[PDB]
Amino acid sequence: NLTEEQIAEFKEAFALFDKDNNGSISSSELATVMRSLGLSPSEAEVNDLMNEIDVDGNHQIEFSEFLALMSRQLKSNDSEQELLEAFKVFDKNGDGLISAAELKHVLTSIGEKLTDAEVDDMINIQQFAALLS
Amino acid sequence: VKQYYFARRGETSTHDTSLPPPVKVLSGRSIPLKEIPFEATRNELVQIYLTSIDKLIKSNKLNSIPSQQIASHYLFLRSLANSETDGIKKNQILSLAKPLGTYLASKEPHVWKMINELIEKSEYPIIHYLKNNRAHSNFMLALIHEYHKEPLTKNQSAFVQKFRDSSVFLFPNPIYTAWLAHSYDEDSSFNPMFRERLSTNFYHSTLTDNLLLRTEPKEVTLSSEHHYKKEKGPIDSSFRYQMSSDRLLRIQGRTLLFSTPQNDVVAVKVQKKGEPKSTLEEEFEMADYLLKHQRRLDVHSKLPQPLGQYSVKKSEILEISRGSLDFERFKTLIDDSKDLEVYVYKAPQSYFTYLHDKNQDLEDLTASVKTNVHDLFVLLREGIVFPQLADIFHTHFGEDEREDKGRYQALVQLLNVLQFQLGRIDKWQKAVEYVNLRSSGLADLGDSLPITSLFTSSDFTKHYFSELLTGGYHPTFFDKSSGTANSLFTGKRRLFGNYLYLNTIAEYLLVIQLTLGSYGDKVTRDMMDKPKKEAVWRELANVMFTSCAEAIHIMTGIPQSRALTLLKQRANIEKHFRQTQFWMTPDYSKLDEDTLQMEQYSIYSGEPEYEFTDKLVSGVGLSVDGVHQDLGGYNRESPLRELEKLLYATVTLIEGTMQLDKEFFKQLEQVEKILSGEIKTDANSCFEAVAQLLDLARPGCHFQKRLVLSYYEEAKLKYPSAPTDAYDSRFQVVARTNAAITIQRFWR
Ligand SMILES: Nc1ncnc2c1ncn2[C@@H]1O[C@H](COP(=O)(O)O)[C@@H](O)[C@H]1O
Ligand SMILES: [Ca+2]
Ligand SMILES: [Ca+2]
Ligand SMILES: [Mg+2]
Ligand SMILES: [Mg+2]
Ligand SMILES: [Mg+2]
Ligand SMILES: [Mg+2]
Ligand code: NA
Ligand code: NA
Repeated sequence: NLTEEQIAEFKEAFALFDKDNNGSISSSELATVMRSLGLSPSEAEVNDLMNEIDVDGNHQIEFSEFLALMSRQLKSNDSEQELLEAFKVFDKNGDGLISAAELKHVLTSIGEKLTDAEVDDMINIQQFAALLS
Repeated sequence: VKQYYFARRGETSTHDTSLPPPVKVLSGRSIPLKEIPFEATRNELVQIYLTSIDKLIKSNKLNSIPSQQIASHYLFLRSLANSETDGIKKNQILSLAKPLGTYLASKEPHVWKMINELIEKSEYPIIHYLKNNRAHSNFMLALIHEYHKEPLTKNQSAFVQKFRDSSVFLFPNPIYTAWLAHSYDEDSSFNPMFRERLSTNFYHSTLTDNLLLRTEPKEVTLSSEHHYKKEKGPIDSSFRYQMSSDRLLRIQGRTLLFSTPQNDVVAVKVQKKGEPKSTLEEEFEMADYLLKHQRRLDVHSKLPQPLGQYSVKKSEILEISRGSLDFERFKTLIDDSKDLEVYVYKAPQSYFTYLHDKNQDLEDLTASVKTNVHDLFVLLREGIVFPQLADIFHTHFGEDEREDKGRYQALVQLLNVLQFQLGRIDKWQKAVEYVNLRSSGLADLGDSLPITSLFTSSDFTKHYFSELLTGGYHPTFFDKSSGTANSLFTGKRRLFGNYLYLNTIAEYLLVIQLTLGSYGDKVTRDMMDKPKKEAVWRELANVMFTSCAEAIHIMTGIPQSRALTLLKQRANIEKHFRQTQFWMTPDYSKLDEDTLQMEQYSIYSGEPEYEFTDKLVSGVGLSVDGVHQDLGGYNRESPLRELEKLLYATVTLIEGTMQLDKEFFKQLEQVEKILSGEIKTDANSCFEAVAQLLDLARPGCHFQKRLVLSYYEEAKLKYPSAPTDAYDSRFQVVARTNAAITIQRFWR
């Protein structure tokens, strides 16, 4: 139950890591895929995932199951903290403040561009991330 | 429900198994056909180029060649070195390049500044320097001709003749595949076309052939539970269907259509003149297979419900059909015998509406096209090919004695020697008149072929693609010293399955195109609103482009919207709309010389006009039979030039992405072995391997670059003393973009 941009990334990553294109991926590549999706699990969670996937004795993950795993893994993240680390990329001197003019440039120029109006309902990092969530 | 395919794709050593022998028989004399090896010959030419660079440096003639060509040489040598593992060869290449670099930073220092901007962006900076019409300046060949003062071998001469259009055809595999992939990116103005003494050279098909000749032979394995593998015993048709003349609705072909109380349709398919029973049992079993697996495969078509397969007395069939006004024509199709096999099934009314039916509004057409395109390509992934969706022929004049049997080849340039353009389509609207694409989805499912029959010397492939399976002959290929005819084409015996796989993809989309055009002509023929006619043709162009992007999405996982952007870098939807509307309607038959030229200028813009000597037929246009319109004049090419570019762009994006992914994971395995310790080497080598993986990521695919950035962070932690000034810029770009993504997505 995520955004369309996230689902699209999930579908292409699944497709890319489906080497022989039979519609399922080996659990052996689950670690690399999750890494590419910016939500690599802990060495404990991945073991719990390998054991959780080994219950039925099928180590081929089809997209329905794959989406379920990514969904709860992504939800097993601190949204406030992830956003914090994001702003922390545009603070190079390390003082805890990012430029305002810079944030407006990147979010409308690169990535999944936001439109000027949507960024204008959106500087102090620790605080900004704190109150946006 | 678990959604996945009963088909698996990998690689094998060769397709050249149980093929016709590589021999051409000419007037009783058997001429053996030999392959010219692609990779070995390519490498020989690059070696000669390197020795030519050596002579250029010694000659101190560098002052005499334009700066853009010096930059190309330098950037290519730097890209070549970075792709060369052997440290001796690598340093040999870097030594040949240093004199050029020394020269540039002194006499052409603004060009030198740009060179380092690209070097700081990529490990194969030559690919970004040739994202434009510089790719048409064949600097490598020009250097070889100026400094290699001796003849080329026959193999080499044959290579450069086929691949004269651009230096990229000499690049080693990863650099070519990466160049080809990024040449579609949004900062690329590269178009495989340049002008030649007023004559225009189109070499889009050459891009695909240079790619395919580098690939490994593919292999498809079907699961044991697959329709073509699992042993499903004889059909148990305990149930019969009582035909009543009062319920008969109409006849289409050999199929009796009966009404039901539920307002769907019961259909009785009756044996053709020379149709075996198997053809009817096969359609029954395929329908049952697709209904059973409809959820697994996410088949969107409204599938027919198979009911029975049993024998019926002719006399009974003739008694119930004798009312309909199709009676006489139906009698001519059914088998003469008095005991006729039949196939009974139930289907909605929309199953009998052909996808070109002019009574559909544009919104219903679009949805039905999407369903057909979807199912065609998911079922291709399932390992099922439909080679008889339509009856597209290039010609009927020499039909039986033609190697191609007159059947149209959507990628003819790749499947034959010295064929440069898609040819005339004979009676193009008639080809799709009874197309097996319907308002409801797919139909006529028993005329199917396992995908593996395209990778072997099946009856199908032997009948229609004998030239490709046998080899290339042309008088210019004859080597009198050996008495053999040599060509790069004969090398395709080993890879021909890869070629037919892509031809199937282009053929499906050609069927879609003709179906759309048949709809377009019929719905706009009696329209008096002229701007509205154009709007329909405009939207049909959108639907075609969208269908091509959907096919790419289904075969590669590339998001549909990016696939469309990639296609539109290469194919011009405006030209396509103008060309389809112009040539697929009869209006042009009413024009004279000066008006035709002006109209042609508008639909080809800068490119050459379509030339023909044919005498147009009034109210039809180009027509060999004087009744049905053709696409193209006699013995000439199809005028739908942008369509050809679009089909090649589609299959080149599919195949090029498949090979790009293969290079990406080869390099990824290498990066992970360096980061783990399996391969112990210095920090710069580690940084280089990771930077190269960045070059092998899909254009526009961020998560791939996120992964590569993560490898780069890990690499910096593994070599914490190593200077990283030469790589931080490009990865900081990825880092800031990545950070932007997370912020953007949270707001959503
Ligand atoms: N089977 C085919 N499918 C599509 N185009 C063809 C086919 N055979 C020939 N052509 C093209 O038609 C033109 C001449 O055909 P031909 O009459 O076979 O010499 C050239 O543009 C050929 O590339
Ligand atoms: Ca798989
Ligand atoms: Ca700061
Ligand atoms: Mg039918
Ligand atoms: Mg002919
Ligand atoms: Mg029909
Ligand atoms: Mg049929
Ligand atoms: Na795949
Ligand atoms: Na012809």
